Amino acid sequence: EVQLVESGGGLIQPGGSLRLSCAASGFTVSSNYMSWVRQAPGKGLEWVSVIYSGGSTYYADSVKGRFTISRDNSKNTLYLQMNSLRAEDTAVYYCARDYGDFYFDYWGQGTLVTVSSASTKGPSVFPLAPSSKSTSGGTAALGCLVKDYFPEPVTVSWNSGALTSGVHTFPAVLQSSGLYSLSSVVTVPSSSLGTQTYICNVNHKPSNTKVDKKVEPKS
Amino acid sequence: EIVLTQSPGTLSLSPGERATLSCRASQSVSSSYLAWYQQKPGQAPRLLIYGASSRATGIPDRFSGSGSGTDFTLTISRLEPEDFAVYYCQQYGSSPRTFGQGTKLEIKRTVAAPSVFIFPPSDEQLKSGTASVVCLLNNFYPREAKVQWKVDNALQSGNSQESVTEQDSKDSTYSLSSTLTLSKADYEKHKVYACEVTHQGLSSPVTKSFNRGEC
Amino acid sequence: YADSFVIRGDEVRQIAPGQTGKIADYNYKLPDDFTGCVIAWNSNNLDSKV
Repeated sequence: EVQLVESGGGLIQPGGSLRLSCAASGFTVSSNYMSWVRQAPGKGLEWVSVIYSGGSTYYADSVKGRFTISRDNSKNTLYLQMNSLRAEDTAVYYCARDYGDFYFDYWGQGTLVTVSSASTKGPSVFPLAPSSKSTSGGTAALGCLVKDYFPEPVTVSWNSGALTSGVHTFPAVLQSSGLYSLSSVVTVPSSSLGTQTYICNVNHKPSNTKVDKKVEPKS
Repeated sequence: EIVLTQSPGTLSLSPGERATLSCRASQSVSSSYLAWYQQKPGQAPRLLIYGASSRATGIPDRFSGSGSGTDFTLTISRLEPEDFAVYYCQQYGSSPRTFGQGTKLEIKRTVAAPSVFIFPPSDEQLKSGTASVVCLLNNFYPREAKVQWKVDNALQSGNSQESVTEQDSKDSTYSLSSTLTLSKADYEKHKVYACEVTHQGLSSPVTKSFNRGEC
Repeated sequence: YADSFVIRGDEVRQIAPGQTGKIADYNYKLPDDFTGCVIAWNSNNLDSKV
């Protein structure tokens, strides 16, 4: 019973249309109910739609006349085709296996539905050097500032995923310009300012940006 | 009417003790046709208990939901610290399946003051024509911290942004990053950039500061 | 023809020739063209109990 991977969502201008896919595995996806549920990023959980094992469907009242669900039980793939996209349907969505009383027992992974806005831009990266103003006794902190990007899911790792101690990526901030920005910082013994490798690996998945930036003490 | 309303909305405790919470409807519901949910941030939300009576498999027995009608509770018999998350109530009695808003569960680790650190803008960015001035507050229990930027001793209002991390699963602390954003032109008009942090673990506020243009 | 059963009150509008839901989809089925009549009444006084 390992199942319910999601895929497909992302940057899309309003007025378009998108079919999402939630594939499952190790389960007879025909002989049950599935469902869709949204999660607004500041708000709670709101049910979208259901299908039946016979095949009858229902929807929320706001998404009436707009959104069509379907499935292919030959390939075990649920299809959420959403149409006439408005700029308030911007939640992350979850496919959910359904039982009986309409409990959503098994859950998907999630995929971001983001309405058009500022299009998709790549991040600009700077290294924030370790300094004595950041140094205190045994440790000193250094990091990477990755700013000005629209396509929300972005990741920065330290040394290709090596350092897990002190590495803390802070929540991205949404500026008035409409673009996101964030900064990830890690502390490391002050005896080790420049000694070892500290390269932040920036990857932007909606685009295809991959850049490694080294952080060294100030000149 | 069917609207799920949380009792408190959040609970900050210490582990090893009996946790109890409820969710309140906007009418009496048909008999026990509701459920609970929990949400791990950055993860998928998961099952808690069906029918407010008995929970499904994959869940141990430290937990108990009760109530009838409008009131419907949930009791955790002993606070496991790794169970700190956002916890939801869900109904299925009404013709829609409505939800609530969640309850925050966490701990109040002994008062810990933040490590503070101020970062001047990198030379690369001043080429571009803008200056970000970052100030970091590392590890700290009470999140009710204040970050006052000062530029040449003038308190700066309306050009900063903060964000804060989720309570740390190891030491139950918070960390906060405040960014002050200026133009290159306006940056080059002042000298001292300061970041003054106020917090319960500090007897008087801590200021970390640098002087633009001093190696 | 006379067929008889007991359902809840908040679901009787699932019974029309051409409908949906688990008593129209499962558990029972009408045609779409229809002649007859349907009669229902609450029996909570007698058929519900403590």
